[PDB]
Amino acid sequence: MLDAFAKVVAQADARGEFLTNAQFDALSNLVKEGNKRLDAVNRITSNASTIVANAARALFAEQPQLIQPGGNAYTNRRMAACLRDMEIILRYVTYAILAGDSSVLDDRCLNGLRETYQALGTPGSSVAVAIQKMKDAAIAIANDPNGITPGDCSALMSEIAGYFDRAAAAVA
Amino acid sequence: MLDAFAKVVAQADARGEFLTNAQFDALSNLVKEGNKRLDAVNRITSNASTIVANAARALFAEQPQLIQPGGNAYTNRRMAACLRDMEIILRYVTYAILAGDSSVLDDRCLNGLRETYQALGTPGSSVAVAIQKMKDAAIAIANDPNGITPGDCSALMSEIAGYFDRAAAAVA
Amino acid sequence: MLDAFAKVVAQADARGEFLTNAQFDALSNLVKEGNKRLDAVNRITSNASTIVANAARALFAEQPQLIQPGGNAYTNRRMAACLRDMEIILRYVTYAILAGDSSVLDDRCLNGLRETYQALGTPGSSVAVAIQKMKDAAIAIANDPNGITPGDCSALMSEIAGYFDRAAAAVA
Amino acid sequence: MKTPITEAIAAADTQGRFLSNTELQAVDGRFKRAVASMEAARALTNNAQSLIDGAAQAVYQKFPYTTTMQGSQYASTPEGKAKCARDIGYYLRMITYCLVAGGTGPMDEYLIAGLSEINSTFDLSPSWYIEALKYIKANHGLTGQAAVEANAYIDYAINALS
Amino acid sequence: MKTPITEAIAAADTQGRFLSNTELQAVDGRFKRAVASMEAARALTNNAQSLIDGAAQAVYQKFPYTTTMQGSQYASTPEGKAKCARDIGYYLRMITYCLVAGGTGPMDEYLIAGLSEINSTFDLSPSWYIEALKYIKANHGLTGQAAVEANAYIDYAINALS
Amino acid sequence: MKTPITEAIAAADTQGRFLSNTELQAVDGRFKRAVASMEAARALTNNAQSLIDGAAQAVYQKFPYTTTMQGSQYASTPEGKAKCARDIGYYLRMITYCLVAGGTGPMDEYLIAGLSEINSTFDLSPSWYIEALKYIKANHGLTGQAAVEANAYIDYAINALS
Ligand SMILES: *[C@@H](C)[C@@H]1/C(=C/c2[nH]c(/C=C3N=C(/C=C4\NC(=O)C(CC)=C4C)C(C)=C\3CCC(=O)O)c(CCC(=O)O)c2C)NC(=O)[C@@H]1C
Ligand SMILES: *[C@@H](C)[C@@H]1/C(=C/c2[nH]c(/C=C3N=C(/C=C4\NC(=O)C(CC)=C4C)C(C)=C\3CCC(=O)O)c(CCC(=O)O)c2C)NC(=O)[C@@H]1C
Ligand SMILES: *[C@@H](C)[C@@H]1/C(=C/c2[nH]c(/C=C3N=C(/C=C4\NC(=O)C(CC)=C4C)C(C)=C\3CCC(=O)O)c(CCC(=O)O)c2C)NC(=O)[C@@H]1C
Ligand SMILES: *[C@H](C)[C@H]1/C(=C/c2[nH]c(/C=C3N=C(/C=C4\NC(=O)C(CC)=C4C)C(C)=C\3CCC(=O)O)c(CCC(=O)O)c2C)NC(=O)[C@@H]1C
Ligand SMILES: *[C@H](C)[C@H]1/C(=C/c2[nH]c(/C=C3N=C(/C=C4\NC(=O)C(CC)=C4C)C(C)=C\3CCC(=O)O)c(CCC(=O)O)c2C)NC(=O)[C@@H]1C
Ligand SMILES: *[C@H](C)[C@H]1/C(=C/c2[nH]c(/C=C3N=C(/C=C4\NC(=O)C(CC)=C4C)C(C)=C\3CCC(=O)O)c(CCC(=O)O)c2C)NC(=O)[C@@H]1C
Ligand SMILES: *[C@H](C)[C@H]1/C(=C/c2[nH]c(/C=C3N=C(/C=C4\NC(=O)C(CC)=C4C)C(C)=C\3CCC(=O)O)c(CCC(=O)O)c2C)NC(=O)[C@@H]1C
Ligand SMILES: *[C@H](C)[C@H]1/C(=C/c2[nH]c(/C=C3N=C(/C=C4\NC(=O)C(CC)=C4C)C(C)=C\3CCC(=O)O)c(CCC(=O)O)c2C)NC(=O)[C@@H]1C
Ligand SMILES: *[C@H](C)[C@H]1/C(=C/c2[nH]c(/C=C3N=C(/C=C4\NC(=O)C(CC)=C4C)C(C)=C\3CCC(=O)O)c(CCC(=O)O)c2C)NC(=O)[C@@H]1C
Repeated sequence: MLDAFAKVVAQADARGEFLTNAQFDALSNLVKEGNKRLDAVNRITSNASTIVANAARALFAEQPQLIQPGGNAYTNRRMAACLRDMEIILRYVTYAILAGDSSVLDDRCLNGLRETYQALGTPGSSVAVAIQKMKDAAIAIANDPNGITPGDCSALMSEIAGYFDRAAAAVA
Repeated sequence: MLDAFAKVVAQADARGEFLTNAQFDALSNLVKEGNKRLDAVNRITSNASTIVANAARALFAEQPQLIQPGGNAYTNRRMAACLRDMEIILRYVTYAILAGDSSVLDDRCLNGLRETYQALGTPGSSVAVAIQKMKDAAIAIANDPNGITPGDCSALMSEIAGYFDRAAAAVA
Repeated sequence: MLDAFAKVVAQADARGEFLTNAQFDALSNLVKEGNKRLDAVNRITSNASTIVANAARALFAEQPQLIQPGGNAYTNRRMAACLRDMEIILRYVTYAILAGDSSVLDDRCLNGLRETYQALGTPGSSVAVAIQKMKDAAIAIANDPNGITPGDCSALMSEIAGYFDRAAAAVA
Repeated sequence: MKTPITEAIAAADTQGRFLSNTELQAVDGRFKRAVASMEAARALTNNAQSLIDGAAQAVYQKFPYTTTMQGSQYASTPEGKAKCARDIGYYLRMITYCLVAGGTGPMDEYLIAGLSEINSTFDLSPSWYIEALKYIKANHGLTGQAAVEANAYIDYAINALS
Repeated sequence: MKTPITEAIAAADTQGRFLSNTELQAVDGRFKRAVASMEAARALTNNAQSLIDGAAQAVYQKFPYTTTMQGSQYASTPEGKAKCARDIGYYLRMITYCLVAGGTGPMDEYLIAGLSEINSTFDLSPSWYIEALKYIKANHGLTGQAAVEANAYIDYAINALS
Repeated sequence: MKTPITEAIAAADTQGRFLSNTELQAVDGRFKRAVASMEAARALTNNAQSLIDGAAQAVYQKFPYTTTMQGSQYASTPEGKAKCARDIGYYLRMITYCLVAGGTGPMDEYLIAGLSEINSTFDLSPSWYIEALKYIKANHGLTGQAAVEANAYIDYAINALS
């Protein structure tokens, strides 16, 4: 896979050029902003269970049809399955948060994800909803001002949102 | 797979409803008519070899082109292969006879069967002929009045025919 | 796979006919011309390394774009890979030289080869160039008059060329 | 789905052989057993409503906090109760399915598989259900085989909640 | 198809290597052996008809019941005989194929593979063929290598019918 | 591509679990180490030309025959020299990549993988490069960690040429 740094090296090698000052400046602000990234992962990761849990409730709350007799989330096997997917997605997102790149999310998680669900009959749109909801939930946690040294997390949250959105856009 | 009973439960669960009196009546006539079903399987199963054998002869008899030099049944490897298919089909049919459902035949036997043969060059129509012939042969045996307690087998034979036909219609 | 002899038997069995005098005459000139075939394989095989090597140089010489930063042969992994393909192709060709048939080349080597490269982005045309070059190179060696009992190799070389061309035509 | 008949086929299909006698004898046992079982299934289905409701209450007695404590996982409200009334229906509906099929298959596939994660996630408590279940066992007025079969699958639903 | 040449390739291809000397020496042995064999093949093909017919009868002598007993698997009738005349043709045609290929490959692929099931299914009897075969071995007027090779493949057809 | 961060993910993804603390602590070590390394990377990139050229010559001194002997694999000509000037560029460019990534990954993927076959095929000699490399190590005017890191990857490029 690729991380923020390996990504830039990739782009340089492809032109057989050394990194430009602007590129060096980018990779050095990432490192500087390091600690903040670590808190995000550690935070999202630590609350994964509740993050998923609540999103599910929200989802079935707006879309009761999924938990009718036969909707796709009907029955514990299928319901269990949906819960697993929300976690699989989440887990990959955190991987992306730490890498500073979405390659790992795109490659191991999002690709062909749209076809898979289609074949199964599973409604992508809804999955996207469940993602859009974990997003708000996860960003509330990561960016919570309590218990953390004050500072600007905007850049990062924006990026974290990028990833989630990227995912919802890959299954809707 | 599904059996006559699991099939009805499937249809109910999908509406999250309990079985209707009419459904209970259906599953109870199946049980009552049980013994007859058992004789059919036991009978068809016990004569599998001769059932297949004769159908083959009949087939090559009406269609000598299949056993020319190169027709598809030419050569012992290919001929052997055809004989195996007639038995595979038959074997699945009996499975269906016992289940009171064709799920096992449709899923493990008939699906993609049409493509398979096409790729190979094997003429579906002919396979269907070989099936249509095992059908008459098998129904003569199952429904033979000798050596069995008198009673109405019509319903069942009709069903047994259903399965065979279902198969020939899945490869022609 | 098929060799020159098994090929003729194949064609006869398919008509359930015995070999015709003309067919027997063909298979007997092959045997007579045997030794020459053996020298070709032994020769091409023994010089495989230099055969491949030189073709590569020639190739990148006419097509410097492949060894730019990112061309497809850029980087030792990719370059190494190209070298391997030239050898894989060559190796199969020699197999064909010895069989008196291209079945082994067509089946284990050339089929789907065009798609494979396409998916990868690898330019078929160029691969064909690298093949066309190993051809001239290999035919110079096989048909070299030094160190070998004088005699007419034309027929054979023509055949050997056939194979190579067959390959370049299967990826261009 | 796992049923006596389908297991038999599954076995035969695994070794690529036609069906044995042993297998056939097995289906017959299932047909024989199917009488008192279809009876249990019919009974319970006809008493569906009273067993559900009678079950609903019994779980608001052994566990009063569920009726008071606020929080979506509690019957403390209407929609809460609606949910629980729905679940016992599902539990009841499942037993009769097993009854009709001659095995735990229905229950295994539709309820058992994934039960833990789902109870653990939505903060649902097994106690509540083993309770509603324990009430069903002593309130189905079944006797002879009909009750034997019925009870068997009920206990299964309990161990599965352990 | 299995031939001395193709086995050699098969070996080399398995280990992903070019062809060895040992392998090359092998093909040469096959070419050397190919002379008297193409000769046996040519001979037998030119005597095709008499060996078939002479073979046909010889099997109606050792096994008379085949000419009388009614039933499609018997030569008791024309179409019956037609079939048997066809089969010895197939058997004969197969030996020459092995001769041309320098191995039992042809015979293995086109006849041997599936031989049992097919004899067992159509109620065909090996005896009949080992018979027709035994007549071919002593009626091909072959000598030296031509006969050596020829006979080798014939016996192979027999053991395969055992 | 193998980097401290990606290895960490690779590990977590293999066992299907979220990221541990141990893993997180690992990335932090990488970020901490990333300072003096980005510095080494920046330095070397700014001295790119002189190190290349200074390296070019140093390999025409230890190995004079390369400047005289005819043959495309030799710098005996312009295009020959062009090629070698290009290769040290590639070698130099690779070290800084490893520096930016915090691992040998870049070098592994882009240069190391396939190095042998390629040196062996084009008749390229490791000596020439371990030489150009040995000159870079003592001509980057780096000190403290910047030099520590830099040198580490250089030696790696050498063992890989052994
Ligand atoms: C967003 C998160 C917002 C915010 C953050 C903010 N955090 C820090 C500093 C630190 N965070 C850590 C935590 C870790 N470092 C690690 O390597 C690991 C993995 C084992 C963890 C969990 C650390 C060590 C620091 C630095 C020491 C410190 O506490 O200062 C800072 C500051 C500086 C910086 O980036 O380093 C800030 C500004 N505060 C908010 O309200 C945000 C929502
Ligand atoms: C169709 C088959 C026609 C017909 C049948 C007919 N059969 C029976 C009864 C029985 N058949 C069996 C055989 C088995 N039972 C098994 O469990 C197994 C597997 C081990 C077998 C092979 C048995 C035990 C009976 C019942 C006892 C008896 O012989 O009566 C009946 C009758 C009743 C019923 O359905 O039970 C009938 C009417 N008769 C024909 O001519 C048909 C062609
Ligand atoms: C094309 C190759 C041209 C040419 C050839 C030519 N070669 C021969 C004869 C022989 N070659 C061999 C070599 C082998 N035989 C083997 O079985 C093996 C594998 C172990 C090898 C490597 C042999 C034994 C002979 C025969 C003995 C001899 O040297 O004469 C001949 C002649 C006859 C024939 O075909 O047998 C010719 C005419 N000469 C050229 O200039 C060609 C380019
Ligand atoms: C009743 C005994 C007690 C009670 C129940 C209660 N359950 C839920 C929510 C859910 N229950 C299930 C269970 C199933 N779904 C199935 O499809 C099947 C198989 C047919 C089973 C067994 C599920 C999936 C949910 C959540 C999804 C949903 O809301 O439908 C709740 C609600 C929890 C919430 O947060 O909204 C409640 C209250 N509660 C009690 O106090 C009773 C003692
Ligand atoms: C939840 C938000 C919704 C839902 C989900 C649901 N998903 C499946 C089944 C599968 N999901 C995947 C996806 C992945 N597998 C992977 O390994 C990865 C990367 C690590 C991904 C993204 C796959 C492969 C399956 C099928 C295999 C399997 O069943 O395990 C189901 C089950 C469908 C079924 O019939 O079996 C369900 C129900 N369903 C919903 O209703 C929600 C809206
Ligand atoms: C002859 C020695 C005796 C004899 C033969 C007889 N054979 C058959 C039928 C079949 N024989 C074969 C055999 C082959 N088919 C092949 O393609 C090959 C490889 C080239 C072989 C060896 C097959 C497949 C059949 C059945 C299909 C068909 O009819 O063609 C019969 C007819 C049996 C019937 O019931 O119709 C007979 C009579 N019978 C004798 O009495 C001779 C002693
Ligand atoms: C007989 C009625 C006709 C005939 C048949 C024939 N079939 C094949 C080859 C295959 N058949 C299948 C089918 C199945 N495989 C399965 O596992 C199942 C479910 C249990 C089915 C239905 C497959 C997969 C093959 C190919 C694999 C194989 O060869 O074993 C052949 C062989 C074709 C070949 O060239 O190899 C033949 C001849 N042929 C006829 O002429 C009859 C009309
Ligand atoms: C320089 C230290 C000495 C020298 C070098 C020389 N190299 C080549 C040819 C090649 N070098 C490579 C190496 C790489 N290609 C890559 O993409 C990478 C990773 C970025 C590496 C390390 C390759 C692939 C070639 C051949 C392909 C090509 O020509 O580009 C030559 C030319 C050989 C020829 O026959 O044309 C030379 C001369 N020669 C010296 O004398 C120096 C001491
Ligand atoms: C060289 C002339 C050109 C070139 C080649 C190149 N090829 C690949 C990758 C693959 N090639 C194959 C082909 C085969 N595999 C086989 O097993 C056989 C039969 C024995 C054949 C014909 C395959 C399967 C691959 C992909 C698998 C793999 O990478 O090993 C590459 C690599 C592409 C990549 O990104 O990984 C390259 C570079 N490239 C050129 O520029 C030349 C013009």
